[PDB]
Amino acid sequence: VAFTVDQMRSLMDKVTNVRNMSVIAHVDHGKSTLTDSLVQRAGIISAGITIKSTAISLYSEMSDEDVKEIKQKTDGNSFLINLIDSPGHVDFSSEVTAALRVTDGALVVVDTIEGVCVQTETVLRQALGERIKPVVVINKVDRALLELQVSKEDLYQTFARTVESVNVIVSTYADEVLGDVQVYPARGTVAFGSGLHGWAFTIRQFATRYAKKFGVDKAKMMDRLWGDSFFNPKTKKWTNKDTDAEGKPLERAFNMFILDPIFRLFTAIMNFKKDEIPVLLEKLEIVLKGDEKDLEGKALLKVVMRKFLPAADALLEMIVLHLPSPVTAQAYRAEQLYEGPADDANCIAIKNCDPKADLMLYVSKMVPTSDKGRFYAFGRVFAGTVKSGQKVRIQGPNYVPGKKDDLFIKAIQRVVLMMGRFVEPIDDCPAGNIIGLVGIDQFLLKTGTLTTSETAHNMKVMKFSVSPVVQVAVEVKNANDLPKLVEGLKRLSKSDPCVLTYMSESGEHIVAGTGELHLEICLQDLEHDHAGVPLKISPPVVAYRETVESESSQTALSKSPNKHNRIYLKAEPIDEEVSLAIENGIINPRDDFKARARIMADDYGWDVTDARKIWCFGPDGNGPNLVIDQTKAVQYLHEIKDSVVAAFQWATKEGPIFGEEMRSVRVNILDVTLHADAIHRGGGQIIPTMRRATYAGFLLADPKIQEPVFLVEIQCPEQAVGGIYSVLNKKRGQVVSEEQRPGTPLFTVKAYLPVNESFGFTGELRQATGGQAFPQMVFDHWSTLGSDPLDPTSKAGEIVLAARKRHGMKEEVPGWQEYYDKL
Amino acid sequence: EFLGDGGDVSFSTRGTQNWTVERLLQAHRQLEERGYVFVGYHGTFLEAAQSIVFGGVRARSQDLDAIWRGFYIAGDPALAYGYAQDQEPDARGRIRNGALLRVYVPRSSLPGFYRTSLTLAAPEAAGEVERLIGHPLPLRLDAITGPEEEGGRLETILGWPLAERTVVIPSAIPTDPRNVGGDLDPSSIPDKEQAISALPDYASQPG
Ligand SMILES: CN(C)CC(=O)Nc1ccc2[nH]c(=O)c3ccccc3c2c1
Repeated sequence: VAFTVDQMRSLMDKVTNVRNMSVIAHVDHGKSTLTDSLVQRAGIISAGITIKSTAISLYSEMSDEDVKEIKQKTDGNSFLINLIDSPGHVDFSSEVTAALRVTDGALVVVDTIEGVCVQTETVLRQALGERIKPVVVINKVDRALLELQVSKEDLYQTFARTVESVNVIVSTYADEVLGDVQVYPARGTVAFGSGLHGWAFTIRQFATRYAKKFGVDKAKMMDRLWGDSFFNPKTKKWTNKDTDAEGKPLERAFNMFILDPIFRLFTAIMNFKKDEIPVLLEKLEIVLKGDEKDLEGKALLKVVMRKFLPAADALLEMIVLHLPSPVTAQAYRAEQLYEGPADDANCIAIKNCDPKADLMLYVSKMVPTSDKGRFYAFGRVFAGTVKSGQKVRIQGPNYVPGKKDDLFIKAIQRVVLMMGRFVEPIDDCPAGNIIGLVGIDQFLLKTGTLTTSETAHNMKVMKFSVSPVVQVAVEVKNANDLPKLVEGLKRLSKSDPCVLTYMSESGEHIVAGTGELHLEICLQDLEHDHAGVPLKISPPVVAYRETVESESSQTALSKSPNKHNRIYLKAEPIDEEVSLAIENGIINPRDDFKARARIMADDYGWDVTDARKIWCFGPDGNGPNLVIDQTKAVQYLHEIKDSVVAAFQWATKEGPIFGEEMRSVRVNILDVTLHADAIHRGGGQIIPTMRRATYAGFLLADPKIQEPVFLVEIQCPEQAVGGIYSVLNKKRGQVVSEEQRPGTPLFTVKAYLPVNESFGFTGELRQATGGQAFPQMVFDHWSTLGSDPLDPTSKAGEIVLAARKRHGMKEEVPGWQEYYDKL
Repeated sequence: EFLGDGGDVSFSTRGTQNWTVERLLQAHRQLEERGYVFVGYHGTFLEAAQSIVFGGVRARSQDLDAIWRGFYIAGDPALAYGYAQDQEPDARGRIRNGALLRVYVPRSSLPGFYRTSLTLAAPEAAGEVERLIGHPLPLRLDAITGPEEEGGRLETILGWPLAERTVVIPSAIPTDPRNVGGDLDPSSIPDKEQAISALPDYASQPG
């Protein structure tokens, strides 16, 4: 239905009547199909900016009678359901947790024949870890009848085992505090049906029907519809034994009043017995509407079943009557989501979902919009109320109430509703809802916390990283479409914050991502959408870094082509601390040279003199490398600065060991000799000189290369934890810590995994831990290899040689003499 | 077409596309067969390189009052090498490498190539060059070869008329994309190119 901003807003005020959930299900189990059905049924539409569908709004109403069956404070008969989107494959670990972390309920879809598959089993565990209440649905029942032609009782036993498997998981991993959260068909928290045909039901639905034909308060009618309850046709009595006085068998209630009606329509219709179909239909009060009347076979059944048991409503019934509101859940989920004092003024505000308290808005992800290459923040308001124009404190990943690091006190440009693909402006939004924000893109990379309390900690952060550690070269197989590639690359980088596209000096087009899969996906979407033009992709490669271990053996020197200008310099190492400081905004390029100097001098042991002479950082004008002007009385020096800097940008972007980026490299310009006339001191002249000197210096300062390393966090049952250490030991992995979740048998191992050793990691971990393991890995740090990159047989040199060959460069590494003056 | 055969030739920072030593050899042999001779190397930028090989060398708005106007080249690729690179930065700040060109003139012009020991800029140069060529500068259908500067390597200045009659093709000597500013490395010159790189013997006395 269509709603106005007011209606929506009004609906968002009754949080007790809101439901934040997700759909946990394997894609091959009608995940997409079932979800649609809810959209095609209760999808909310508003009465020119498009976005990437992240959440769908659903509306549903119920009778004052139904509202009562809700064992949780409510108000009104209207309900707002937020269907938050989930990934297709489990490998997307990090974003699976993202969706879950903002939901309270969950619609777990299980298959009739196959039951609970491994994958779904795993995600369900994670959901339980976030304290999500599950509600089950056994889909694909049709496949049971049509294919297996199973009997009423065998199909029953099936569901039984299935529901049993699920609860084995639910009880083993749900928190004791939460209380019994197992699903029980008799209690209306398990629906059965078929997404294909579009039907589904709950014991509670047939119980409201058979409700009076027997003189029963449905409470006991649905209680009988499952388990061991029988109705003797003859005695016309309800018994609790599968046999009558003599010993003859008795059909269970479920098989009698539920499975039988359905089983006949199937048998009637699929056998084309036109004499029965009409009779059978009228009895169930199923009125075909003109055109549908002529249908027969699947076509018909498909239409009958829809009018009979509308799949959409069965699911929408469970969502409202059993899934917790953003009020019930936050009371027991707050502590877990706040990384501050469980009694902190905010943590409390979280529990009480108080719209009056200081803001506590959680940003789960940044979504691409049409309005430029801008991104809108997607999240949930756990406390207080967010409103357009309101200025907020944007607390990033590294923030800590104590310091001022990673903070951005800005103003929220606009608040909008994530109506799937379209956004709808709204003044404010009280705690308990999923909302969208406009104007944070340049403050939050992906995840983050927005507050108002100056003493507010961040909420359970989700480690993400923007460090390009894997990349490839893209080429067009048919040269004609080249411009179409030049466009999609620009298009791709615009859709994702963490992908990167650029051109190397060699003129190649590069695509770099967060990991093997992340890039993998990026590449598909490029050859299929953004460019849709056939491409030649190069094999995966790990990005390294070129660095120095000491000060240049001796002064490095180079002169321009003119032979009139000279640059004298030396290179020296930068402390990992400083580099990190630079990487983490502490030491900033845009800062006041004086303030910045004070910092480096004080907190990092740098001579305030040198620090005040910083000429630039690099690459990209902000990398962890510096050029320090230690010259003394060099006339015209400033007239060559831009050139010097420019050169430094290229020198640091592609070093001399093998084209990789420099890291933690210090360049001190010792002396300079310049032609008196500017004409001869142009860029064409200085730029190459500095570049060469730098290289020389570099090669003289004892060269070394760094390799990136991941920090992988793994969830896994004590039983399978074996496979973990197993694979970690064949990848040079380093265990950092292993803990257990108090109650359950769920260990959580954390270790370091060398990026250049992580190719196909998930695939191998799969086999190893019987698929019970759930990975979560992010870039952690750069490791300086010990071996000499210059020695071909060494370990680093091996990397270098291969890389060099790959790039078609001279197999050997240039000695410093090649860049030093040819004197 | 003097480029031998084997697919479109282009100039990249990456290297000259489609130009093996073998092809060079064929091109050179066939230029001789039509009566052309190699007179020197000419380094310059990729864009430029392209214009000279497909469109030929052409003067364009020279300073008529500039008496040494012409097309400079060199017998020694190393000296040519130096000019194989952008002379200024691109907007971003990149100075990319260029390419070495091999210059050939119709054998029929050799009668106008002269040599001297004076350094072309020197006061005497002017007069002595003119003495050798039979007319006042600039050079026209003639060429002068002499020290780039005292003790330096030798450069050659074909007059604009002669230069417009040249035929230039790519060299098998690559420029280094990762060392723009370095001096040509003697070992990167192919031996086979060395074989076909002798220079004609220029006259030291007027005609
Ligand atoms: C001002 N520019 C259009 C270019 C210029 O004045 N000269 C230029 C441009 C390219 C040149 N290339 C050479 O190989 C060469 C060899 C010996 C002596 C000079 C050159 C040479 C000279």
